[PDB]
Amino acid sequence: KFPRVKNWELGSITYDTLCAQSQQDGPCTPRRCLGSLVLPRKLQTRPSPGPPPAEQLLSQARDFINQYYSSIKRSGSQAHEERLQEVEAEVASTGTYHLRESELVFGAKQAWRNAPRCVGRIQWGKLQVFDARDCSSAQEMFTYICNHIKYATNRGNLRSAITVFPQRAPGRGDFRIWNSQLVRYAGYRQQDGSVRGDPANVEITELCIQHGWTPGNGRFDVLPLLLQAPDEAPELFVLPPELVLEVPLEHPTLEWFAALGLRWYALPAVSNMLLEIGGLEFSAAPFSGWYMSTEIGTRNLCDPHRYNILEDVAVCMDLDTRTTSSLWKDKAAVEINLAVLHSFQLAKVTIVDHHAATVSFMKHLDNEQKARGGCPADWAWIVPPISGSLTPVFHQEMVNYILSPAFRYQPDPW
Amino acid sequence: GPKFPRVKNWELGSITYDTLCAQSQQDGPCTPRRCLGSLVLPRKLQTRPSPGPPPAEQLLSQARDFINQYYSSIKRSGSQAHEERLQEVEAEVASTGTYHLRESELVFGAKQAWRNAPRCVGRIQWGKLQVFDARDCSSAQEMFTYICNHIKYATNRGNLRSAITVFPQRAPGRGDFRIWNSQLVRYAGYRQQDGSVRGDPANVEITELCIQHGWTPGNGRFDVLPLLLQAPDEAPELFVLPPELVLEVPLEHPTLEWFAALGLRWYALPAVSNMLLEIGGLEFSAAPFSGWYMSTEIGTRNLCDPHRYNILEDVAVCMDLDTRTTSSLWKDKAAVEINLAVLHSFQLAKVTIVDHHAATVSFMKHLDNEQKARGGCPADWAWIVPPISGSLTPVFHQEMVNYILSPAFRYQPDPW
Ligand code: HEM
Ligand code: HEM
Ligand SMILES: N=C(NCCC[C@H](N)C(=O)O)N[N+](=O)[O-]
Ligand SMILES: N=C(NCCC[C@H](N)C(=O)O)N[N+](=O)[O-]
Ligand SMILES: [Zn+2]
Repeated sequence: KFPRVKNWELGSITYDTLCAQSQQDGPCTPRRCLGSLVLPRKLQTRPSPGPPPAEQLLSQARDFINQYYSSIKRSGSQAHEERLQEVEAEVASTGTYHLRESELVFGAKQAWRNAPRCVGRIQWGKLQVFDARDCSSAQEMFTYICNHIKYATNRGNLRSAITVFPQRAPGRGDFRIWNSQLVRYAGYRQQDGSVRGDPANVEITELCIQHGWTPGNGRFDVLPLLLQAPDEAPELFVLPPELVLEVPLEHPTLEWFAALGLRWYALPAVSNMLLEIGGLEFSAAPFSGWYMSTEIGTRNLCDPHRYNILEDVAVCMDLDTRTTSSLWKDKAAVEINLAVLHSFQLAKVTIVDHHAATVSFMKHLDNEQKARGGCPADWAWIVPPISGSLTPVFHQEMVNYILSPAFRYQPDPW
Repeated sequence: GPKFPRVKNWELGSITYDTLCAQSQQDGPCTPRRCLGSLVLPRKLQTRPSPGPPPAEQLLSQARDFINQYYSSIKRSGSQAHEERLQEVEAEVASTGTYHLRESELVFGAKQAWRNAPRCVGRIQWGKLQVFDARDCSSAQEMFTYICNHIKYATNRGNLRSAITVFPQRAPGRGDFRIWNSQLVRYAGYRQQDGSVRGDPANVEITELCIQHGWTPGNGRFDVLPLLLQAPDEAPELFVLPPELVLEVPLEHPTLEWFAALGLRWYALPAVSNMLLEIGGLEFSAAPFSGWYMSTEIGTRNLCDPHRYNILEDVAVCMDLDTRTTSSLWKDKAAVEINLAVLHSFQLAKVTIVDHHAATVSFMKHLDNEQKARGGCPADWAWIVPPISGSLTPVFHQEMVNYILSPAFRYQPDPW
């Protein structure tokens, strides 16, 4: 029933009762655990050519509406009762319904709060929500996106934000941002399969070129955006350079580091995930906050399938790359992460290190235990890619489950 | 696609399907509603003491499954010998309520148990285990002799060899053979007046139990604990391991000359001794096993965990780092040097050890071998990925499926 949750560093115990509120199934079963899998095999967000089962939708809507009125301490009030009737009325006559801006703001904050893989949830209550449901063209999407970036960047003093475009509708195409993030570096396939730039963005870089983009030939060329309005081909838009803040990477004491010519953008803005609230689905809702240093210094720059700069830094450090036992990889990774933190701090751009971030998450777990009786969390994504057990979250048991409102993965539009 | 879990490796972009999980005969802690994969001790396998003899119907099915596994491994499934063995087991259980394994069945079962352990990253060595049969043991004193022989053979003066010693299985309404200590070699943990602990905080309870049973405690930070061995229906007996048999390694650093002055050290032989080995329904409550250490076990967990020796701050201070702010990455830097020291020192003393890079690379080979041999490999991601430099190793980028296969090693309640 209710799982016992233990923290092995402190010996403390809690019981997660919130998990009983989950209504959506994960990938695990008593026979085998699939918790380490990145994407679902079925829990996707299948096509929307037909109207979602009124019965199903209506139960999800009532539940969300109930959540909303409880949040404003007006449960069972007159407004609550009437809002429910409104929702009932709209679904029965049209097969769908619409949220009020206040409910949308509450829903977006709750989705972030419920995101099991996010370690920055202590900030969940501070989110600027831009209502972009009044959008009817790719060109208008571009304007909203540019305004999101300017606001979020704030000259280095990053502010969390999300822009919500029109919801999905039966039998009609979705509004979609093809890019995986608003700002990404190009990846050009060259010679013998090798790649100049970010290997993770090969497919999108090619699609952009296919749609008329004049490619560059550098390692850090910011990609243009491919925005798509319902049932229309995606359109190409180049982001004004002055809008895209970047940070030149240098090291506090290693004079030669800057000579590597490395850099990274200041704004992390996932733009290909789906936001679900009360049964309604928002296929284009880019969100952003600020980077945790390991995302850049460890994963983006050191992953074998990414920039893979470990060996270069090791050679410049004149380390012994002859054997694993010298821990040259470990030493290089630490300096690279140090350079990232040093550079962002020098450029006066917001960023948080993995120690500070995990400490804040533990506080978040405590806050949620008192407030809701639990907190859905995915251990493999919460524990940092380097120095895992050196952080507090490593020693904390976690229960993972799906709560709604939620952010979910969805098929690539092409 | 295939009606089995699809598993992806994000570094290579390759895919595999796990069909071996279909063989699982025991449920884990997860459900479609929520994942409990991160729990260290979810009340599942937990071999809680089940005194009164087990349901002849349950044991029989488990026994039949194991016998089928054994005959399959030697390619004689369905043979006359196979059907005769099945008859023998069913008859023995019918008259006595339990049954016994043949020598070769025990050897096969013990290796399979290791092969099946989801939390072990050193499984590429599973086929080379030395299995010591101690099922004739009849006293606590004899358990000590068997244990000392295990330590001598396994240690082999620095060139470690994997081994396991199996004592008598649990019997109908009779006391179990039990080793009270968590490992054959462990450092004492002494509770101080101010509330702190000198030594290893993880062993405070066992240390106090040893004292309660007549052990005269020391006062060091690295005192090797004595063994509390228990024979059927008897109070446990205390035995001190001869120092010459317990090989230890003083820690020093390759370039930081002052590290040696810290007086740190660790023992060479990791030997978990409180787990239960289950084979075909039969339960071996005392069956210690050992191989060799992966460097992060010592350098990262044992030495740097907050609830263990917790030496991070001391080393950072020696390196003159800024321990006042997280962004200086003082914890990360100290940890790296501590791990290098462990590797350097074991190499210097010629004691077998494997770094986390070499170990994870070998585990990837094991996964590839097992994909072909059994169609999958149960693995606990959180335990397989190392505690430092996680994504710098290949296993981090490999998805994994976790499930319970038998034979298996399971946790069991403390005897006290
Ligand atoms: C304020 C600073 C924030 C920090 C430091 C932060 C940090 C992180 C980290 C480290 C991850 C995992 C990244 C990876 O391994 O790819 C993550 C994932 C995630 N975060 Fe946060 N986050 C923040 C703000 C936000 C905001 C504003 C939202 C949404 C409104 C959000 C939603 C999520 C979601 C949905 C994921 C999972 C993405 C995926 O599945 O790939 N985060 N976050
Ligand atoms: C040959 C070298 C070996 C290496 C390098 C190795 C390494 C490891 C590591 C790193 C762990 C996790 C440690 C922890 O986080 O507490 C582990 C766990 C485990 N290993 Fe291996 N192992 C080896 C040999 C063995 C042998 C010989 C057996 C048994 C025949 C074995 C059975 C297990 C089991 C059952 C666990 C889980 C224990 C628990 O749940 O606490 N290992 N091993
Ligand atoms: N910090 C955030 N990260 C989302 C994923 C970014 C990705 N790891 C990368 O580009 O490295 N989100 N946020 O703050 O909104
Ligand atoms: N390597 C092994 N590890 C098992 C657990 C040992 C524990 N982490 C510690 O003492 O640090 N076993 N083995 O080799 O048999
Ligand atoms: Zn699970």
